Amino acid sequence: SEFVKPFNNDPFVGNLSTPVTTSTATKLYLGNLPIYRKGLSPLMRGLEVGMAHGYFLIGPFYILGPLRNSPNALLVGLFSAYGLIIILTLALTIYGLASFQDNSTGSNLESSKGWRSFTSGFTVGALGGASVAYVLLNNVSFF
Amino acid sequence: KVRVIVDKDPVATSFEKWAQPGHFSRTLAKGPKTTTWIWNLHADAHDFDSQTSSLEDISRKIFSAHFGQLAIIFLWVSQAYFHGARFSNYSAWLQNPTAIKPSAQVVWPIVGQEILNGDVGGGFSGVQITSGVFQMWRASGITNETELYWTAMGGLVMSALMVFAGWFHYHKAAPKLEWFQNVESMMNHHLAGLLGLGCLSWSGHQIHISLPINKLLDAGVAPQEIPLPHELLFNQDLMAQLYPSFKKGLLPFFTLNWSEYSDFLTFKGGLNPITGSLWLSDTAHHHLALAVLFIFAGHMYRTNWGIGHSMKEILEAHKGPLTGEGHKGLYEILTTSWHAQLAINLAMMGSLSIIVAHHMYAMPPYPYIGVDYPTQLSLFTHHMWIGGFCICGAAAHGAIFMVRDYSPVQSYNNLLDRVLRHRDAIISHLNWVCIFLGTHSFGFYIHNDTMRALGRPQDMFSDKAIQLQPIFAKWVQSLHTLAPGSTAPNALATSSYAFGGDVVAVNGKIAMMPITLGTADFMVHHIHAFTIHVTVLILLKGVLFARSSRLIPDKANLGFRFPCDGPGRGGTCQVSAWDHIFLGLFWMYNCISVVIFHFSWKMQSDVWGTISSSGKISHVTGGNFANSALTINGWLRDFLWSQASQVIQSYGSALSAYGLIFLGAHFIWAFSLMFLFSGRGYWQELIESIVWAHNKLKLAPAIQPRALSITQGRAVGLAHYLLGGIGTTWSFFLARIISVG
Amino acid sequence: SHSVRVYDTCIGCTQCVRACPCDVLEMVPWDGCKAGQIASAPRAEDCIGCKRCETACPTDFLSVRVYLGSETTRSLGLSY
Amino acid sequence: LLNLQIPSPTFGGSTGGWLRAAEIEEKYAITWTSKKEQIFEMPTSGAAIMQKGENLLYLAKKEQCLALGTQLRTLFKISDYKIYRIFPNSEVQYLHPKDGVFPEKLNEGRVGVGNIGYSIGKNPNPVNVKFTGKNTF
Amino acid sequence: DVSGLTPCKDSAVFKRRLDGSVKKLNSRLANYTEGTPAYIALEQQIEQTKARFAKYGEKGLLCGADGLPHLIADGRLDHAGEFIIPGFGFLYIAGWIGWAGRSYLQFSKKTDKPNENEIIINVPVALGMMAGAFIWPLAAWKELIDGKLLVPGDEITVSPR
Amino acid sequence: ISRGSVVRIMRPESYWFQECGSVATIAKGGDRYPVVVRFEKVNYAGVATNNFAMDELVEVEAPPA
Amino acid sequence: QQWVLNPLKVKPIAHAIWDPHFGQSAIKAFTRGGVSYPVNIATSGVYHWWYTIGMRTNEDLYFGALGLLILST
Ligand code: CLA
Ligand code: CLA
Ligand code: CLA
Ligand SMILES: CC1=C(/C=C/C(C)=C/C=C/C(C)=C/C=C/C=C(C)/C=C/C=C(C)/C=C/C2=C(C)CCCC2(C)C)C(C)(C)CCC1
Ligand SMILES: CC1=C(/C=C/C(C)=C/C=C/C(C)=C\C=C\C=C(C)\C=C\C=C(C)\C=C\C2=C(C)CCCC2(C)C)C(C)(C)CCC1
Ligand SMILES: CC1=C(C/C=C(\C)CCC[C@H](C)CCC[C@H](C)CCCC(C)C)C(=O)c2ccccc2C1=O
Ligand code: SF4
Ligand code: SF4
Repeated sequence: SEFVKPFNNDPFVGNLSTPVTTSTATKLYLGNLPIYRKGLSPLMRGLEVGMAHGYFLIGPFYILGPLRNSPNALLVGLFSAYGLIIILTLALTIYGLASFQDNSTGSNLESSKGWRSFTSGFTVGALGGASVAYVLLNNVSFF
Repeated sequence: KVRVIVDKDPVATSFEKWAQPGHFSRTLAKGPKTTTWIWNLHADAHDFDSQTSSLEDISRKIFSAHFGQLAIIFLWVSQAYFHGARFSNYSAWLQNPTAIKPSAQVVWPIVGQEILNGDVGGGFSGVQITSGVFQMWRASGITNETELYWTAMGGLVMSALMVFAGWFHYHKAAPKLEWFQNVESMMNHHLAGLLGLGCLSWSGHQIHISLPINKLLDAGVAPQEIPLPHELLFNQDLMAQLYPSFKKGLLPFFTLNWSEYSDFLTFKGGLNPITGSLWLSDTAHHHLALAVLFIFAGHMYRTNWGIGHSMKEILEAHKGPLTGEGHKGLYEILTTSWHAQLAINLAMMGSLSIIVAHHMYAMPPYPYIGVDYPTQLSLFTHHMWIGGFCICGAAAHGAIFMVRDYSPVQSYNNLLDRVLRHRDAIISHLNWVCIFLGTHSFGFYIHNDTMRALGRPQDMFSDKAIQLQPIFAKWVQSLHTLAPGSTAPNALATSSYAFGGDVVAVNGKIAMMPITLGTADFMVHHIHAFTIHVTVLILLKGVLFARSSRLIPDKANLGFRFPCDGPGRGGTCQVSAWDHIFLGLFWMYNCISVVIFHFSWKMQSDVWGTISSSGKISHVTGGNFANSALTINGWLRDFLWSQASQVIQSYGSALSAYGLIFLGAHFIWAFSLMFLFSGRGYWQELIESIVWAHNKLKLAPAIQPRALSITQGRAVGLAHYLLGGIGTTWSFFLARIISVG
Repeated sequence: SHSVRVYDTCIGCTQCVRACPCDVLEMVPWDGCKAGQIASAPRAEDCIGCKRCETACPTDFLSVRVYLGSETTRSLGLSY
Repeated sequence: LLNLQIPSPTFGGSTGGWLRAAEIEEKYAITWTSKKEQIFEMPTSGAAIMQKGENLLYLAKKEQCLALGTQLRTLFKISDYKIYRIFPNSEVQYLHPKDGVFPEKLNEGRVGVGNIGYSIGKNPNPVNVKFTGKNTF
Repeated sequence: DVSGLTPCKDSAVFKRRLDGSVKKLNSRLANYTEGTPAYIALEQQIEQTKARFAKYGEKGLLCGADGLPHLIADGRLDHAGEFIIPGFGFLYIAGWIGWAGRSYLQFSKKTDKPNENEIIINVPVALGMMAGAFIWPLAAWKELIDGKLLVPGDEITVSPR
Repeated sequence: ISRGSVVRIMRPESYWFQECGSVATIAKGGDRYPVVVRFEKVNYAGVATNNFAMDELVEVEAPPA
Repeated sequence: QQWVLNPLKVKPIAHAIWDPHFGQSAIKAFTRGGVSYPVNIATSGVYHWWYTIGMRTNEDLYFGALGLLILST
């Protein structure tokens, strides 16, 4: 009872159709993640990715930062998250500039306009997510 | 049917092929034209599979070569026993083991080297030994030198017998491949016959000769008044006076009243308070139980009678959905190829040597070996090094099997084929594991160094700033400490005192003590894991990509060891599985060096030392591991720089030999870098200039000199590197431990 | 791509073409050699530069010679 | 040129196949004929079964194709192998047995390329070709 | 006297070194009893140490401020035994070795199988060459005069310049 | 030069440049390098023979009689 | 200027340290040379060279730096 078969019935492609690669759970989770979800605009993809990453980026800096044992621990963590997000979106912009040099299609992550929209969504979402995480950690007594 | 079939007089006994050096190899049989012929002779000396094509002849050669190796090993055991008999202070040490330093080597006075005959006590001058053979013989019950002399003579007789057997089984009566391929009968005889009867005979020896002599010695009887073993063997009255259960005879054995032998067959555990070692009654019970286990195990496989298993069917029955045909074909592979068997056996031998190292220090088996700190360190380090070497040999011979004896016809769709078909995924995932593990583990050390240098101890990964506690190791230690009451009710004490319990001490020195784990232990263990993982990455990549790769689709055609495939494709340097082994030997060297350094520092800081009457525990280095092992600076300062004093300050004393070997090992390690960094083209051009200089005086040799091959240069560099490193650590550890302990 | 050249010291042994793993070399008729053939490199763009031709060449110095030069995907032999 | 519908060898798949570059820069194909169905070793890691009659295989390198051709020639004595380069435009270029016979056999239709009229050690020095676009060969 | 050094006979530091070595052995001597092999061996050690120091004093070696012998190698015959006499001895022995090797190579090449003659030495004639190399300085001069020591210059390969 | 003779090589790029070698065969007609000189000193590749032109060889010892 | 008065005791200063990774202990340890901030002790002999050729005040060094800047321009 074989469970590892050729990828898309192609023995000569460098891949295997394992349970990890091809199972229904993997397909569902991957295809429903924002980067692969159907119908989402590049702005919406970038926005979702941005809030998801900016929400959790604050935590390492807040807990394990140099000023963890200081009254300004959370503020310093938020500023660190903002700086890291600035670096991340600068990386995104230069990546778009290097990769999608000539393009006129748009509405596609592999085009200049689409990648710019994705980066804009990522920046706004990450800033908002870091701010929301700051608010939650300030009001941690609620939970 | 399993039967004996041999060929009579398959080879003639003559010196003509002694005179003809390269007789074995087709290419070398012609004669020398360059100095590379000389190197190729030694390189291809024992490559029987390349020399011939008959598996029968290869098996016969291997069998008689094993006989020669056994002869050498018997000569080595003879040297140990004879030097103990003749050139040693074993009698004085037996009379007073704690005070007398064991020594069994004496140097002649020629160039002032007689200073090496240091003061070892007992009115004897010689070189202190660290092999533990004295404690071994004390456990065995040898109390006089005539016994050592006679067992040495017996070992010489056995070595001569092994040489004769090796001659006989190649030149007079050589077996057949059908005889060799009886793996089921071989396993039956090695389980029940070799291991089972070996354990049974050793248990009998212990029960009859070792328990009485050792018990009397621990009581206080000096060796002169000890009854001789031949007296103890049959004198049941004396054995009953010592162990009362012996008066009941063998009826409590034949009837199943085995509890009657509880006195001399115990389950006490722990360490004997007198000798600070394992109970010999426990050892005898252990070996007897193992003899029963192995004799039971050895009746599994089929032979001339109907009963029994077959490994072919056992393998072929084990197949799953995610493995296709499963283990089909592996029986044929392991019956036809010697290299696959060599790989598996070397891997297990090396891992077993490492396990031996880990067990012997924690549970000192021989009397007065725990207090003999040089012996413990020496044995642990030695067996760790042997284990690493054997594991890399396992990888190398697996690669050799892949290159030579692999064939898809027999392995279509079995586990070997399925592993080759996703080697890329395997190696990429192990690569990620290596990067993650190394980054985190070494970045802990680098972060700690940076914080200490910046004057921020509160930001360290220390036991009091940011704790990385080994919760699972501590939990396992707690379980093993509570085991003798709850989960091992018949055991009175723990298996080892390292997990916890009392502090066993003989005289002042501490034999064993609980080993506490903390942040430094967490860091160094994850460093061990990272090093092992990178070594496995290199070796496994070499084995998997032995056939071919994305860079060279026809790597198998070139061979097992070949220099390269030219500067094309950007450079195909060290693409061979041989070169992968060459790179992995550096990495196991790094791994084992870090392991032995961890062992040495941890034991000198936290176990070894002296305990006073009031209970004050004073360690060799003073428990500095827990706070100084957190940084590479602390490793450099408090371990290397601090403990190199006993080596560098050794001149003019008995350890001056250790100082000289320290410097010489450093020299050889540095010398190796010439071969490791340089290349053959430079040396060939330099040799051309020198050959011109010789031709000018009309003495250029007929055998034209050549620079060493690329593979040979790599091998020479690796060999010198390993020799220099291991010698440096050898001299350093021996000088330090002999001086302080 | 690398530059493959063949000099008139060739002796038509056809061993360079056999050692060739990329079909870069082929025998063509010639007058100078007694075997009536000479190695030639009409497909130098497929050359990778492993110099198996040079290794297999039995002349005192190499009739077939490869000069490494501009790198390409084919010359680097990248499957990706 | 090439049928693109020949049955391929039976193979269970591998990770040594083409990865995102053969489908965008160039792929390679090798087609041969076998007298019996039989097991062979792929240039990529694994064991495949070449079918009875015609067989077609895909690869990522001319080196891989030539290695498989050599394997077929010196193990199964199949010398009917022919190799093609397939571009993303689906242009097919028949490459290895260009004249219909292997390079080792001599044919009169081949013209010398890269043949020099003097011995190897008579090339000009680098100083002669300094500040010029030519080379010393 | 040369370079501010003094003879080791009138060298207080040299005498102090001798007494220190003697006192170190005699101390180590306390562990062992009279008449034992180790005791007599240590007595030999002390006697050899004293003999070495006396011989070094008598030989006229110069002892520096550190109290150790210093060898003068400039050509002065007052200290010929340090370098000049051992130097000539080594030169004679080394030329003997080189001449034996060269003459054996000259023989072995003329043989039908020189390659096998190099790795399997014809000992009966090799011993002859080792013996005959005792007179190498005259033999070397004779071969040089006869033009048989040096191979001419354009009969030896040389690479492309 | 001639069959059975000993000739010194003068090709600059040869491993046996300015070394003697025994002539084994001279090819007539074509064969830009017709002489076939055989040596007892193997080169780096391992071959002990090579083809040479007339002008690349210098006569040093005529064949036997 | 302080080093000029007592060359054999005052340690010359190369430049100030600005490092937000330093701890309080690091700042205290690197505060040396008779100044109130962390510094590096020069090991190039530039102080000795300038004192020998005749520089006596920070103004002379500053004007030399300006001249060298104009020369580079
Ligand atoms: C790799 C080892 C290592 C580790 C574990 C740490 C850890 C730390 N360092 Mg650093 N450090 C290191 C190496 C390391 N260091 C080295 C090599 C240096 C020398 C240059 C330094 C120098 C240094 C300084 C100078 C300082 C630190 C500090 C710190 C702390 C906070 C750093 C921070 O803000 O991180 C931010 C980290 C992140 C934003 C992300 C980390 C990665 C995330 C958690 C991974 C999650 C993966 C996830 C499971 C993937 C799958 C998810 C999927 C299933 C959904 C922290 C204790 C600071 C401190 O105060 O120390 C107490 C500080 O001042 N370090
Ligand atoms: C059971 C043990 C075992 C056996 C039977 C073999 C058998 C073989 N190995 Mg080996 N091998 C082993 C263990 C073993 N190996 C281990 C532990 C390693 C890991 C290091 C290797 C790694 C290895 C490689 C990488 C290769 C082999 C190869 C071979 C084959 C040829 C070896 C030969 O002719 O050497 C003849 C003996 C010599 C050339 C002398 C070696 C001298 C060593 C390098 C130095 C010794 C130093 C000395 C102990 C200390 C000097 C001190 C100083 C102060 C003077 C042969 C089938 C080769 C092959 O082609 O296999 C098919 C090959 O390439 N083996
Ligand atoms: C100190 C010397 C040194 C160093 C630093 C390395 C480093 C490495 N070797 Mg090794 N190697 C060495 C000596 C060394 N080697 C020698 C002498 C040899 C010859 C025998 C080899 C031969 C060799 C082979 C053959 C292989 C390696 C591999 C590796 C990698 C292991 C994976 C890993 O943990 O990466 C992580 C990096 C490190 C452990 C280095 C220090 C990391 C610190 C903590 C910083 C990390 C954080 C951050 C990213 C960077 C810091 C900030 C920066 C921006 C300023 C790694 C890059 C293996 C590999 O590539 O596996 C994937 C491998 O196959 N090495
Ligand atoms: C799958 C899975 C997993 C994982 C998980 C994860 C990965 C998670 C994550 C999570 C997260 C990571 C989350 C996040 C969240 C976020 C949020 C919730 C956010 C929000 C935001 C907001 C709301 C914003 C706002 C704004 C904007 C947008 C802009 C402007 C400003 C403002 C502020 C207005 C595990 C391992 C468990 C296992 C099982 C499975
Ligand atoms: C006196 C003296 C001195 C001086 C010295 C000198 C100055 C020297 C010089 C020297 C020199 C300047 C030399 C030269 C040489 C040259 C040449 C050119 C050589 C040659 C040789 C040869 C050729 C050899 C050969 C041989 C023989 C004869 C034998 C053996 C073998 C052989 C073959 C090797 C001093 C001060 C130190 C001090 C001490 C004393
Ligand atoms: C130093 C070095 C050499 C030079 C070494 C050579 C030519 C071989 C040296 C072997 C010697 C001859 C072994 C014996 C040394 C004895 C001390 C010589 C005296 C005994 C004679 C009778 C032979 C290489 O050829 C080389 C090649 C490839 C990578 C690295 C290197 C490399 O590092
Ligand atoms: S140095 Fe050796 S391994 Fe490296 S490219 Fe050259 S021949 Fe190949
Ligand atoms: S010399 Fe080289 S190019 Fe000429 S025929 Fe021989 S292998 Fe081919």
